[PDB]
Amino acid sequence: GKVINDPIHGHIELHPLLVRIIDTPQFQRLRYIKQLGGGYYVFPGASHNRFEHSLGVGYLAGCLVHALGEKQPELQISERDVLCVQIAGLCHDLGHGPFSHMFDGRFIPLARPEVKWTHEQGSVMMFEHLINSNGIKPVMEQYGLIPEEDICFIKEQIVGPLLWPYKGRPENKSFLYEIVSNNGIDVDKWDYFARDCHHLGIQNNFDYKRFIKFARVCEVDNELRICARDKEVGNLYDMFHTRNSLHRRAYQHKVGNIIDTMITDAFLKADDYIEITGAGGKKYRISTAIDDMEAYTKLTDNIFLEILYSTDPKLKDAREILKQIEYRNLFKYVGETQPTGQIKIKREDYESLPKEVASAKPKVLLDVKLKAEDFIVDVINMDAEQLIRVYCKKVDRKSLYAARQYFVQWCADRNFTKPQ
Amino acid sequence: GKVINDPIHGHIELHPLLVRIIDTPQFQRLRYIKQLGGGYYVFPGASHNRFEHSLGVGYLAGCLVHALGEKQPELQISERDVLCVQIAGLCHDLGHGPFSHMFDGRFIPLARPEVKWTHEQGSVMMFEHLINSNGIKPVMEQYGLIPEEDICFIKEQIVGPLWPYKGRPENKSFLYEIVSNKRNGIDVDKWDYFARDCHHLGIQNNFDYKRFIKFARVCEVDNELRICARDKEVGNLYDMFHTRNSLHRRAYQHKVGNIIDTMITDAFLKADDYIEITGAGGKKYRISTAIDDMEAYTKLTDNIFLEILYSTDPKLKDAREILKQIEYRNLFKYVGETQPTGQIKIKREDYESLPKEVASAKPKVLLDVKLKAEDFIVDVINMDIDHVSFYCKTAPNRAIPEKFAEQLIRVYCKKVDRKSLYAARQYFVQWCADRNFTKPQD
Ligand SMILES: [Zn+2]
Ligand SMILES: [Zn+2]
Repeated sequence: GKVINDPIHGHIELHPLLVRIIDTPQFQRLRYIKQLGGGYYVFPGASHNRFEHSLGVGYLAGCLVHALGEKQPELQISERDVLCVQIAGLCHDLGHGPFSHMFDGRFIPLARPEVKWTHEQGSVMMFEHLINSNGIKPVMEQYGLIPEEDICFIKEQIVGPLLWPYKGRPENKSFLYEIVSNNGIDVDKWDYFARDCHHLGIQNNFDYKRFIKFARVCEVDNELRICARDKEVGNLYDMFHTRNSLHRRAYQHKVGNIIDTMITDAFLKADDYIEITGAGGKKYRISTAIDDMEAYTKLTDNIFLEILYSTDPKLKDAREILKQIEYRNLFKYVGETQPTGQIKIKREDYESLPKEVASAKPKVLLDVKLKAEDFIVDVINMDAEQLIRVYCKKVDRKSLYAARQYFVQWCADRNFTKPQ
Repeated sequence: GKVINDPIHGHIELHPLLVRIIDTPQFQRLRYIKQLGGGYYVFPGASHNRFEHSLGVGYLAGCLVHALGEKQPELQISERDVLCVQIAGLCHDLGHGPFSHMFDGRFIPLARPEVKWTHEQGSVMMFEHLINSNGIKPVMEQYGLIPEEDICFIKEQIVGPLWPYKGRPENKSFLYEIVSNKRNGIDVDKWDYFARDCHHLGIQNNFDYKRFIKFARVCEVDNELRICARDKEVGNLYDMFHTRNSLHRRAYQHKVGNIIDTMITDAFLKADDYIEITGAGGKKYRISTAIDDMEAYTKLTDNIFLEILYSTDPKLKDAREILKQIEYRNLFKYVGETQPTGQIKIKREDYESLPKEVASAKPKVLLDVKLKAEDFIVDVINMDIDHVSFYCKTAPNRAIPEKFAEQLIRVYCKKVDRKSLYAARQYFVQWCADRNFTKPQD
């Protein structure tokens, strides 16, 4: 049993079972993955990592579930349920890789387009690896938990299911599944909204303690849901204003997103040569460490500096891109487009995108002809739901003018909105 | 030109010459050195690094020197002066090593007791290395700086020295109290890290630095021009000293935080024969010798912690297992604290000898368990209105708590079983008596 002091939430009280889960290599790993990935290179206040965010989610999940239980004792929320919701909140982000959403949002689709990987699935596998490598099951049993049922409950809270599709808890407790990851209103967003604003200097006027006070479980369409009070909607709209401010000012920051693609580019040029030893001694690459949780345990933002400090000549190309970040010679912005309709470019097809741009035939024939390797195509998703930006690695005014020509034509070819 | 958004100071406008100093590998290296060292392992909000703090000192040094310049043209503060004071503020911490004060405060004294190293000497050497590796001298001249004098002025502002300085004459005495004031203890460096640390630690800081800068003036105090605060800022100054006191007592001197610093140092010492950092000309350096070559030093950051932790080399297993104790939270055990009240203080050159002294103390009641030097950690904790001069608004040209102990000594034990901890306490009590240090409290 411990208290951890956090600048966002103050004193965070942790049950002994939560402390045993936290003080493992699988959890402490999150200290080395920056929350905003490459955003730190734009926002110096944004040095925070997934670890303290995870503590905050575990704390918030516990407060909300405990407050529901005290106000409504008929829900039959047990102290076993509370701990399991806290574990899910603590562990929901175990699966993130180097630079957070850059890794599963961009790097893995570009290195292995045929593989389906999410950080959430990663959190389930890391959670299983954490449980199994630290003898956590006996400590769960020691504190009232029933491992087989509750471990499944925790995983379903993180990833969802595989008519009532959940096995960890029955349908009369369906509201427990809305706490950690939802409506789009869960305690995970509460923590990172507040924490990101604190680190970015952005005012945040959503008050989570007030939403907890007035949370109750009601029935809607013969289903139990967490609902807020009547006139408490204003606090709600303040949360959505903070969501949009954060998305507009930080998450979609043009230079932030460029730098992430540069880091990804360096990881790709390094993926053949970095070795990470996993289970039994087997060796893995950055792109295959997701296949072995012992190797994944050792895959963090440190990969950036392993490349940057390396001397192997084979890592020269990767190294040179990171060096371009330090000297601030970044890829150059070409323009932005959106797919019309409800069409979404799928992660599977990211790698094909630069080729399509280089295959466009700009009407006027430009002096400079560019190759698919000179183009970056950055697909920015939100949950306008998809934006597409193109950057060019060639800096000369000549290549940049040509790069815009390929980009403009490519949008027409796919009938995307025309660049402005 | 460029602008950087910072949560403490808001928009930080950066002159193009500062931008060119910042966008170098020597400066960006500060992104990989945590401000509080091992404190992050006790305070999850304290993920911040020396990079963002150095931007803030650069910013604050500029605001103060510009404010004095605009309100007191008689001081002849040039736009060249402002830039030099900004550069010094930006570059004053370039010399920190992995985990900041742990590195020069503890690791180098224990690894090379014969060397005299400070991060401030490091900052000068790294600043020089930054200048010459990135062609900064021409960019200086392009903006009106005279490199030979101005580089000297910048270095003296960082490291220190009748008038002993050569970068500026004595009539600009006051420029040397902006970035680093050892005499007074009130500089813009502390203003940033007070505000920044409180922000990441959730400690309220009532010191309002902008208001203090607004009312700062240069006045002659005993034949020297010195920066002075308006007399009505005494309440704001109280708030600064209360913040200083809170930070030292709750954070800088935290018991678990300091134990973790010694564990990391212990791991570096166990790894030091086996890590190699490639310096200039391809020559190989170690964690402890990377200070002798700024090319190797550029690549020595907190990364070394994970290099050790993720290693598979059987030669790094001992170092690696210490770092794993941190992750499992099986830390060294606190034994007690003492102070050398009324005695000569312990010096860096003697840190290495302390564990053998403790283990050699002869507790008069013989005990079962015998402990050796290697089971003991001896952690020496140094802390450093005395000379703060005021002025009144009517005569604007004529000048007008609970002191923390100078040196604290804590002892930790690596044996965790409880008979050994009892024995460690007996050795420690006897050692304090042997050295006429204060008797430890229960
Ligand atoms: Zn999260
Ligand atoms: Zn500093």
